[PDB]
Amino acid sequence: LEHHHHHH
Amino acid sequence: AVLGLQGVRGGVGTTTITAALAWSLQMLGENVLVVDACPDNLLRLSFNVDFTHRQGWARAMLDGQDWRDAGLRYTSQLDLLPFGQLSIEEQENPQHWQTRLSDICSGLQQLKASGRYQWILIDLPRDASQITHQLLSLCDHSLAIVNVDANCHIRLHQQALPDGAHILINNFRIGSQVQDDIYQLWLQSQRRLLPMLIHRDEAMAECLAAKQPVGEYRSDALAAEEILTLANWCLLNYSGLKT
Amino acid sequence: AVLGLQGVRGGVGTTTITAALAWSLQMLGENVLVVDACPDNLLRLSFNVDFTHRQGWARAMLDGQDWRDAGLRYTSQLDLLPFGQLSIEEQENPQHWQTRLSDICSGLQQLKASGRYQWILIDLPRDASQITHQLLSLCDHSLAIVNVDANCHIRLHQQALPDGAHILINNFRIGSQVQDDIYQLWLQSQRRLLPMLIHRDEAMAECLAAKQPVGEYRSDALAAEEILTLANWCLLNYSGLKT
Amino acid sequence: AFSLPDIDYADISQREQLAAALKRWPLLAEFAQQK
Amino acid sequence: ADISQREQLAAALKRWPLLAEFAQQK
Ligand SMILES: Nc1ncnc2c1ncn2[C@@H]1O[C@H](COP(=O)(O)OP(=O)(O)OP(=O)(O)O)[C@@H](O)[C@H]1O
Ligand SMILES: Nc1ncnc2c1ncn2[C@@H]1O[C@H](COP(=O)(O)OP(=O)(O)OP(=O)(O)O)[C@@H](O)[C@H]1O
Ligand SMILES: [Mg+2]
Ligand SMILES: [Mg+2]
Repeated sequence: LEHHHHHH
Repeated sequence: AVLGLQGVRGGVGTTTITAALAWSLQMLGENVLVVDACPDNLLRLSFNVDFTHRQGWARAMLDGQDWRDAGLRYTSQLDLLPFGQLSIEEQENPQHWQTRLSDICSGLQQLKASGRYQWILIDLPRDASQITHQLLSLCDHSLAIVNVDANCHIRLHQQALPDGAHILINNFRIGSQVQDDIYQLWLQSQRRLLPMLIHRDEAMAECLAAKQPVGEYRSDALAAEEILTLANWCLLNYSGLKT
Repeated sequence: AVLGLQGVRGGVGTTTITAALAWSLQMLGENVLVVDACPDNLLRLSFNVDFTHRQGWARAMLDGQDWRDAGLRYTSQLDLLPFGQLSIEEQENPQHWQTRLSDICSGLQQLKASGRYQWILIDLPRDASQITHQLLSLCDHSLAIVNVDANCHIRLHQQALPDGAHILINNFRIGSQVQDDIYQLWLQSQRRLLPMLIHRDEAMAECLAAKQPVGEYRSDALAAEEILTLANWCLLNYSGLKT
Repeated sequence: AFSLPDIDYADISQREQLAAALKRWPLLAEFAQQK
Repeated sequence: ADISQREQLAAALKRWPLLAEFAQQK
């Protein structure tokens, strides 16, 4: 994946 | 290439994934056609088609019209072919129309031969109809969509998957021991399980109510990035044509 | 009364609810027969029937044998009639058997006249086949099973529900804004919606992996308590026979 | 056989609690709009 | 790592008779 954090 | 997507049972996410994958492929610069082969005609609503717009390839064909008139352009690199809206009378008598749609196969083959599209994605039901079998046979590659649960586990031991299909998990959850146990078993026993999966994701629940594909609706949602990894896997593995 | 349960879409929980409701009714002292009318033949596995037990009412009928010999006892007050296991060819060509099963309807009518059972519950597919329509026509009442999501919302505006069906929500989540918005809208507009619902509950995901109905598997689960509420509602409202 | 509407949107746009929901989701608004 | 996966699977099959049934008849 591009990031280890995503929208919540 | 023609890519079919078909749920191992209803409601597993096949249509939302088809719309999302089409969006991700066109975002990567591929020319995409996305075809709804499901008589419920739901795919179009992920692309801001009005519910009252009843035209579609099957609606046109049943009405003696040209199915090519039912195409819609979403972006310069993504076209859509809705199924069209069936009446209740038609829905309740499927054998009066399920054998009248076979001309779509040669039609889609001619469109494929033009070179206009690098991907033709087909949202397939699993209703064992004549037309469903014929459209699946057009596909170069297929994805069988599952959720990790006891129902899909049983189905994998008693029904056929599309020939050569890979298996894509959707709706993967947290806090579920039984899911974790089934998943660990599948990792060892299902050779064609894809290396990426799609989590249960609030953006995947909202995007249809917003009438958008998930990656357009919320590009930084986890599911949107997981679909992007699926799109990149397709570019590397599914670009060839069947012999 | 003969009670039909049918999902508005696949995968919404119809079979788990049928098994759970049958269990609750027999716990309340009713004699219950539960009939699987779905060709995937999954209901039997909630009652610890071996997967390799191939027999069932439809299997027997298609083999020229006696469907009345295919019933199984689960408790002194709950009997089960599995569909039976279909071959892949039968699964892929349902038009060849979907018109060969009419005799189950006269048989169920005779069984109803006997008074042997207070409740006959039928797990129904949504495939618009001849046999599904015939079985629906002998139900006194029916439940249309939904999940609160955009897909089911659309479906309720474009497909038929069984005549007189009430809508039962399953899989209701904690903490979803789009779900709450759809639900609040349904409360004001869906005249067929039941006043109770069933929450998403790990017990309902686990019970099939344990081969039990949910109320036997975990009687203090929220879903088990909600099913018991549904059972009591059916006793009060669905006990009358159709005229 | 004739029946009264199973889905009834009469006066939906006068329930204030529903106003925000219909504005949030175009899918819900398009079914509930007056015809 | 190899035996670690086999031991976790053993526990899952013991937890769920449906999974044990299907694994044992494959
Ligand atoms: N990963 C996900 N997380 C959360 N909600 C999801 C996810 N995938 C799908 N959904 C929701 O689940 C519902 C069913 O999804 P979808 O319509 O894609 O399923 P399907 O398998 O095509 O169903 P059908 O049997 O009607 O063809 C939709 O409301 C969708 O918004
Ligand atoms: N309330 C619930 N909470 C959690 N999981 C649930 C719930 N209801 C059903 N499930 C799970 O969802 C899966 C599908 O359930 P089920 O087999 O009852 O659905 P169905 O509508 O009969 O599906 P099919 O279309 O295959 O007939 C099962 O693995 C079940 O454990
Ligand atoms: Mg779909
Ligand atoms: Mg079922």
